[PDB]
Amino acid sequence: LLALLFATTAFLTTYWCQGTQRVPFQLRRFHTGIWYSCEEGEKCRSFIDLAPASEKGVLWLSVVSEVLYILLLVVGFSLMCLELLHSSDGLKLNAFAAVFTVLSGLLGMVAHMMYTQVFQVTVSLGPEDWRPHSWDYGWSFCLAWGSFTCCMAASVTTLNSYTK
Amino acid sequence: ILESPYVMMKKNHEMLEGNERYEGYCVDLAAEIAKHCGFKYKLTIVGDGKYGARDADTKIWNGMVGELVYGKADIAIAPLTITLVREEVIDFSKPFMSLGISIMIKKPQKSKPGVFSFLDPLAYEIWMCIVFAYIGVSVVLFLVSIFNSLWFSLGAFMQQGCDISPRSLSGRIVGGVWWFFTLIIISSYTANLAAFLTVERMVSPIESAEDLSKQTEIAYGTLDSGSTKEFFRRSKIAVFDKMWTYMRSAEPSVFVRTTAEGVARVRKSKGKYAYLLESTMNEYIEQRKPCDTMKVGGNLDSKGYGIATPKGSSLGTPVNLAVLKLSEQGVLDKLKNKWWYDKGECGAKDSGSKEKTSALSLSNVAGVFYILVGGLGLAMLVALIEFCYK
Amino acid sequence: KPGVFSFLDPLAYEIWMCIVFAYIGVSVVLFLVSIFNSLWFSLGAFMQQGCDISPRSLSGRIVGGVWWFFTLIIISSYTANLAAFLTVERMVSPIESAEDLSKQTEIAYGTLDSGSTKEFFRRSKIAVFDKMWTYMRSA
Amino acid sequence: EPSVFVRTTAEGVARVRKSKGKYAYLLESTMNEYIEQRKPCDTMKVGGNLDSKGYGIATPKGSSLGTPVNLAVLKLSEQGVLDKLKNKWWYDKGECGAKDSGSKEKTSALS
Repeated sequence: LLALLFATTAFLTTYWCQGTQRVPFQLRRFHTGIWYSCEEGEKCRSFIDLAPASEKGVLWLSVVSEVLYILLLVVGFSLMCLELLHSSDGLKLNAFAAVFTVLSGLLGMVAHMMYTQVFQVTVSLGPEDWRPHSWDYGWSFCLAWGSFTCCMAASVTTLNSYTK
Repeated sequence: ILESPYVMMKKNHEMLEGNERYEGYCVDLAAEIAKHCGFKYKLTIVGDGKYGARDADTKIWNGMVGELVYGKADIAIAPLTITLVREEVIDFSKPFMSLGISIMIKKPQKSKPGVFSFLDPLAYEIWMCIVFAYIGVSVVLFLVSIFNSLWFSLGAFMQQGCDISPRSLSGRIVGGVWWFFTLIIISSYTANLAAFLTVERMVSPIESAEDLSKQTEIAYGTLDSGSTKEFFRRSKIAVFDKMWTYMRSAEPSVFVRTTAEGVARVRKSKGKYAYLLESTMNEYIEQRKPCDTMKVGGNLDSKGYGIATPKGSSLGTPVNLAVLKLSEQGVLDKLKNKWWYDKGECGAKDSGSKEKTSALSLSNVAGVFYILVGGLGLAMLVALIEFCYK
Repeated sequence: KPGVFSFLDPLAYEIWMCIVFAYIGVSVVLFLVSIFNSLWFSLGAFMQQGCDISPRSLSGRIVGGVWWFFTLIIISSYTANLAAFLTVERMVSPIESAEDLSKQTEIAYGTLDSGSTKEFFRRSKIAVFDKMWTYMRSA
Repeated sequence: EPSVFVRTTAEGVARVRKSKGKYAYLLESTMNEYIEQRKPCDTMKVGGNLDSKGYGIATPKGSSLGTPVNLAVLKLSEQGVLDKLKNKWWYDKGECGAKDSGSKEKTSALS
């Protein structure tokens, strides 16, 4: 559950990094999300799918790796709900429950690594008018990292039930 | 005509008066002709902004030629292309500035974001040859008596001292000889990798117009009007006429309206758009900041800027004495070092003295994740067919 | 010269985080042969020190070498970057002539806004100082 | 010291070849083009010209024949006959082909 909660918190990230163009111009404070770029006067825009043209093709593959991450988490619940259907073979599907949750986070780390590969390259462009003296990552992306080890701690104890 | 760095208006041109409002290469040069030929002068600007082109119907030369043919100007010290149709109407001096059509491209920039950057210190066929040498180890391991010991050739691949050892026969020898062979290569990899992080020379993409005549990955255009568009049309050389065939068949139009539009489209297409313009101006914009554009290759043709007097004026002959005098004195190149390098916004070798890069990027490491996850899919694909063996 | 932060210079801070977050993915794959034991043998296959438990010839033998193949590039690359640091660092020499400042532009240099010193580089017919005069005029 | 100035042009070209590249030499570009096309082609031209020079057709001073010559020279340049005969007498008539300049293989790694 907690691995699923901070999975969606990555999708519900309203601030991925601060965006600072505090140039002595004047002071500027962006708060770009993972997709939707908020800023502060207070205003929030999208600014999704930026340049160039094969990093966009990365962003095609990035969204696909995001969608496949959360859907494989649901399979871990549905087979363990079939355990409670039989608790109230069994051991094969509960082993299969941790199959897809492990195969969730393996693609999902690359889904996080493709977007850091995005955010490295886009700041390396110095984005069109918003290049920050930040690049303070997350804050939910450090918490989405904690969703990965909460997939892993859930997986080691249900294969421990497989050994018995 | 107001051209950089030839004739420009000063920052205090409203403060100054007369010829003192002007500045540039030709402004210094006209004072030199006024020094050697000894005459009072007035620097005047052409009205229509034309260099002088003959009409087709009324057959009227406009521009500075129309100021010299029609007597409106006494001499033309200006950047002016000596053409044959201009030769017959006004008398040119011998050319002080030889030039031609040159290749303006972007300066190259470090960007190799993935797997190909990982494979840099060891050549692609050597990646193939090291595996083709590795597979020769396999049956030699089975000559002691194959599928098991190939992992122990991988157990002897670099590190991780293996468990099966063919104790003291010939497999012990050659199993160490291949082991002796491969440890040279990982030291040599790290020696090559450290050198590549050390120097960082930026390799130029193209040299010749024959490079752009063949490739099409980087587009290239000229101005939408001019003798440059006329030249590749008039070029009977099959190299440039193919480039003329290229730019004619370039859809959308690589021909731009202003010169800075081509320079911007060099910068905006990130080096996928090259541009062709005259060498000394291609020198000049390469000196103008941000200096991300550069000139490669020589000129495609010999041209010449020459001082123009009206035809029949005897003043051009001591001018012709003065122009060859200033060239032999080297005043031209010295003012060229002034108005391109001293008055330019970059020192071209000063930034060449400024390249002291630093710490490792992540991008060269993340391309190797694809074959790393490709093993993780191979971890699943081999394991699932084991259930078919179950 | 500083402490812990100077140790972490050739490899970036998030890459220190990403290499551990890649390292933890090895762990359950080692347990897919059947976890707590073999994670030390992923540390046994971390750089060196050839490990004792080897999942002899199945997929754990493959990917256990693939991660092993992955990580040996990085200690070479950590050494290559650190050699790239120390090579350039020992090449950075202090300025020991005006001919050094006549060529480089990384460190600016000026004089007083008035004086014979401003007159001198103007009056200097030596192309070294006149370029420095050209530099400070174009500064 | 000793004198790098040589008596004949081929003596400088030989001293380029005999000193195994420890002796460079300075001469005019189109001839430096030319000897670079002459076999064994072990000499080559690097860099641009140090100065702008010019070969021009010379008539005696006061002869009116040079003026239609001046019409003809600009005509042949605009027609590109000069470069075409330059491709003839340096690259077609040269002892090494023009595309031999591209076989100078590049910065490839680890022989």
